[PDB]
Amino acid sequence: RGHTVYHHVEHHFQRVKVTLSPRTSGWGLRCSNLFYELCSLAGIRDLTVDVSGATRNKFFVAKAFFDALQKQTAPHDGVEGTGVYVKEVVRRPVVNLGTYRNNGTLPPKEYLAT
Amino acid sequence: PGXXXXXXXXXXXXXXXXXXXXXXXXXXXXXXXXXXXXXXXXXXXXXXXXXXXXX
Amino acid sequence: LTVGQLLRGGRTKKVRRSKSPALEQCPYKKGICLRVYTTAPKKPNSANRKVCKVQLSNGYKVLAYIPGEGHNLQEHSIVLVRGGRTKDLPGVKYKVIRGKYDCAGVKGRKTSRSKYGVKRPKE
Amino acid sequence: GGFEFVGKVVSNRMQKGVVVAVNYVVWIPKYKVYERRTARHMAHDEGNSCVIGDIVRIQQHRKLSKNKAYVVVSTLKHADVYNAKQAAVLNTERSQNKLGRVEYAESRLSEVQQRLLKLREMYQKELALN
Amino acid sequence: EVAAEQAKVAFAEQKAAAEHVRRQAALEELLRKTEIECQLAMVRVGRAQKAEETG
Amino acid sequence: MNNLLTQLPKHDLLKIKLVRWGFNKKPFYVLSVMKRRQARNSGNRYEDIGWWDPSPHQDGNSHFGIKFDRVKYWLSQGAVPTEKVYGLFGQAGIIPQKPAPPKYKPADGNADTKWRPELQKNL
RNA sequence: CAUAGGGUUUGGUUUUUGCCCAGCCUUUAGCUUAGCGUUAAGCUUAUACAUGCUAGCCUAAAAGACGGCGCACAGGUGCAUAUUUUGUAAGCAUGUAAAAUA
RNA sequence: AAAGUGUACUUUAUAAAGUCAUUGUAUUGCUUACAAAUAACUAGGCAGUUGGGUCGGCUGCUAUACUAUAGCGCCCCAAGCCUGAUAAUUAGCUAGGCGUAACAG
RNA sequence: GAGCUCCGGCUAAUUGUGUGCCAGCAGCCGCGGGAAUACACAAGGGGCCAGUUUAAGGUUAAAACAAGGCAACGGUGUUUAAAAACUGGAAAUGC
Ligand SMILES: [K+]
Ligand SMILES: [K+]
Ligand SMILES: [K+]
Ligand SMILES: [K+]
Ligand SMILES: [Mg+2]
Ligand SMILES: [Mg+2]
Ligand SMILES: [Mg+2]
Ligand SMILES: [Mg+2]
Ligand SMILES: [Mg+2]
Ligand SMILES: [Mg+2]
Ligand SMILES: [Mg+2]
Ligand SMILES: [Mg+2]
Ligand SMILES: [Mg+2]
Repeated sequence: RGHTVYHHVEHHFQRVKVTLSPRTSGWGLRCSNLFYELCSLAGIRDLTVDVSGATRNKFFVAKAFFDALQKQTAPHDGVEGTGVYVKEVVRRPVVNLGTYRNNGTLPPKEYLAT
Repeated sequence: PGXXXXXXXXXXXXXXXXXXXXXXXXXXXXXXXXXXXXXXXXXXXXXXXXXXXXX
Repeated sequence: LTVGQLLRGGRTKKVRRSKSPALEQCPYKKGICLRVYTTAPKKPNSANRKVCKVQLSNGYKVLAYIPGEGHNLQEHSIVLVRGGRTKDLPGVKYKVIRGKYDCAGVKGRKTSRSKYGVKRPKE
Repeated sequence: GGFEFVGKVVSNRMQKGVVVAVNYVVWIPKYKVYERRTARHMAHDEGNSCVIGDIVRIQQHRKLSKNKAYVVVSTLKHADVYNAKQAAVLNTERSQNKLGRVEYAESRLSEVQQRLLKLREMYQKELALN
Repeated sequence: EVAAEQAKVAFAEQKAAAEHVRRQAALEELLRKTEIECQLAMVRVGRAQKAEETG
Repeated sequence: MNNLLTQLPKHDLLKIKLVRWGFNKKPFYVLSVMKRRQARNSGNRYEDIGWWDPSPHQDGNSHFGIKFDRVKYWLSQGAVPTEKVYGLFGQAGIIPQKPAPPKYKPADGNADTKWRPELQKNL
């Protein structure tokens, strides 16, 4: 939809590790200052980025971020060979149990059914 | 016998008990320690303690 | 580590020391001055820095640096000591708070008066 | 908890008494594993004829002594006991006669065939019950 | 009390069903293993006849 | 945490009591079943049965909530309401009003100012 | 309700390890400070203590407790305690037993 | 039992009641299991110590269960019981609470 | 409007005068030897605000169960080995 990534991405450029996690539209950007500037250029609006390892050389960090974006897969890749209708659906994402307990809230009723 | 056992198996109430297993299990006790010696001096005793048909 | 190693106390929490052990986890400590003198810094610096030897109320003896320009500290003077290390002076890890019981503020100070114990001039 | 246990007999040196070993696990929240542990319990044996190595079932009971608060209810497996007289008879049979290569192999084949045939009949009966 | 009695009857029925499933499974495995043993026995008989000629 | 008690007292009485849960000059009460001899706001209870707001609102009324079914249960078991709880139950029509004895003492002339030194300072 | 880094090691680069800083929460010290209403609170000593107060009420075998009911409730502290405790679960025989209703 | 009973006590041309004393189907309960900080430069610990038998273990006043917590105590009998035991250091425990995406602290 | 603190870089915010490795500053890298945006003072400006800036504690800035190394330095001289954990295997004899 021009604002986030299709799924979770993990890439290993030489001595650098980058992780990308999709977020709901309007959530915002959670990343370092360097990646914040890069996201503005590309148009990414909602994402969480975590980078670790030997990050002294910023050329490698930018290169790793560039390569990670190119490892995504789309629902329309070779769809003609599936014989089905790949339909977009609305499903709210969940958080871990610890987050619910600390905030004093409940998950969707579909899981609490008892 | 295992970790929690202190005697050998198949011991009836009438049969006697020994300390052969306790030495093997709790081998760290100083009461069961010996002095350094040669291989033959240490192996010969163990060999005879298992075969009762050798003088 | 394996599961067995972790169960048998494999991991031990790292322990970090304090930078002012003589304070016994207290923000400040009172003491009495034993000797007042000057010392020279290490390379590449050069100066005659004012220091004093103070015996704390807990019985420990430490070296304290006197900030500012000039002081009226003598032997047998009650002072209050806080943390803080002077990098160029080896072995000095404490500083004297000015304006308190016996130490007075620097005369003529106009800026950062609070850090040197000088009251605001009413005139 | 602790109403009933199944364990192994590790001591029969007391009068109408026995010690039984038990295995259990404990959850360690920090490492997400189950830790295997052991315990020892003393039980009352009315028969006073238990053998070290037996598997028995013990049940909670009224306190009888300082360290005895259980009673032996049943035995699930009896420990093997060496018997010299029986072993000697078996040795005599083994030494009584010997067979050649072909005779022994043929006898082995016949015995397996008979065992297989009986097993097939039992399996068919089980299917019929189903 | 009425609900408790029905639960006890339900438990007995479920246990009987489970035992039958296990018994059939055990018999199936045993039958397969015995067949493998029989095949090896037939092979051994041929080798025994061959070995006797060498002697 | 605050598991409710199940065993009944053997040497004391059960009562239905008011628990102060207000603010400075803003009282608010909760009704609960508690042992007769305890602290006022003790955490030992058998059940919480209602609440009361004694001050008037814009509508000129006071507001009171209660469990009708559970009040009857505890009254049957032997719980004895206090004097104020009898008044609330009597007006709410749960049980008949309890008569009060005659009064002869001259009533207090300073009831809302005797215990408030702030007003007396202005007086 | 969902994971952010920067500075530093002086031929250059890459790599490994250490050090420092930015947040939130909590107490003191310097300088400085008009008022009213209100929430949550008194974080070092089981160190030594002048003085006032915190549990009494009622009745009467001759105007008086000797008797009845309370002090088995509240309030204070964390010396000692690794289990004596704390947090949980489980166990503990019977149609409650007698009597011609002939 | 938010009860009954009284050769009892107090008040009344107005009286209903309370006070004191006494009474309950066995007349106020014991036991076991699991979890919870460091610690081997603490390796042996225990002799009433582990188990068995007689006796004792009181405060009465339904009937049986062949005596119906217990080395809890005396006497006698058999040698067993524990072994990361025993000995040390530190701390009241649970939990609200504070940091953390969480796990953890 | 009112105070406290800061203006070389990390980090938002500069000019003048005095001093001359002296007096002093400093969380880190570091400033001062006669031309100092880093010391002292004046002016100008930044931050927070009836508060503000040190010092001292808990936790975070993944100590690695989710998730670190023995390839910068660390695997111990070798073998045998009835606890524990994990888990079937190709052995013995004769000229
Ligand atoms: K100065
Ligand atoms: K204190
Ligand atoms: K009485
Ligand atoms: K070596
Ligand atoms: Mg990171
Ligand atoms: Mg040698
Ligand atoms: Mg300054
Ligand atoms: Mg935070
Ligand atoms: Mg009375
Ligand atoms: Mg203590
Ligand atoms: Mg700037
Ligand atoms: Mg600066
Ligand atoms: Mg300056």
